[PDB]
Amino acid sequence: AASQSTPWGIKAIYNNSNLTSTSGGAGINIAVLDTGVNTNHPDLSNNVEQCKDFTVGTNFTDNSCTDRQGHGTHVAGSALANGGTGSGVYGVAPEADLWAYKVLGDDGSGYADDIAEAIRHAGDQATALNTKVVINMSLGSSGESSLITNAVDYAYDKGVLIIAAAGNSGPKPGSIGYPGALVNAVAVAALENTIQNGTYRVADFSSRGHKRTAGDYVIQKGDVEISAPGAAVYSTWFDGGYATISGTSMASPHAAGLAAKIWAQSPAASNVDVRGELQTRASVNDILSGNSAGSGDDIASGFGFAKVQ
Ligand SMILES: [Ca+2]
Ligand SMILES: [Ca+2]
Ligand SMILES: [Ca+2]
Ligand SMILES: [Ca+2]
Ligand code: NA
Repeated sequence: AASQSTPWGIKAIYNNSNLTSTSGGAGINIAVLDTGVNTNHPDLSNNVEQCKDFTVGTNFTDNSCTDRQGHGTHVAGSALANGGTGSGVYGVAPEADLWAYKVLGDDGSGYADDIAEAIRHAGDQATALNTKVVINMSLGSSGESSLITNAVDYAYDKGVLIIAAAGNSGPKPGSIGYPGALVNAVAVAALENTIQNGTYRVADFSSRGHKRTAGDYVIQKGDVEISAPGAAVYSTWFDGGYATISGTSMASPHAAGLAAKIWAQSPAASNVDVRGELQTRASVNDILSGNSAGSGDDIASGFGFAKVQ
């Protein structure tokens, strides 16, 4: 079984120190584009809906999404782990549907064309099934791939909400990477379990946005958008057990899970509506600590820390 039911970041985003379980996300699909997912993990299996591998062949191999690294399983767990039979770990939106899309191939990892194909496929599925999709991309690079960018824009136009890691190249200004830095991706900064200046603190490793476009509460290319728990995050692992790691990769699925929880309560809302709700929620929880964090919209934390309550 798990040694934690509700990890610190789950409790933090739920804003409840004694939380024993989570809820919500019904009907919303979280597409975790990553190293795959262990679809037999007891705390994930019941939420598995799609399992597709974009690293073998084109376009993809169906009914296949094996994680041999752990990242994708970890990320999926933060987003939507369901506690198993009651003794396992819980993620933010335990009633969401998991679409495990393997885009980081064994081993080493990820070609831009595989990632782009998966982003487009998620958009095509949103359209074909008339269903709501939140993409999570817990991945990043300093360089902008036009294949990935164009795929993001394509999916966003089709109504898909795209959440991504800000990157782990902080704390210096302008360290945000891609796809996080795209105007149609929600870049998520990583918080650590430290309260400073009254708020959770942005981790030093978390990539910062650019000074010239910050402070306006309007997202341009290069802006960090919201913050979520990303340091020392316990979650599911590819072996059917658990692991504790740190990264903006860990923050992203907290936000993707929250987005799904929000969306499930307004299922006819657009991606733009749900994104706006995340922005609003973040803005009332202004993050005030971490390098370059301060009052208002800043390059460390964007608008703030969107929560359940
Ligand atoms: Ca579904
Ligand atoms: Ca390929
Ligand atoms: Ca801005
Ligand atoms: Ca702030
Ligand atoms: Na962005």
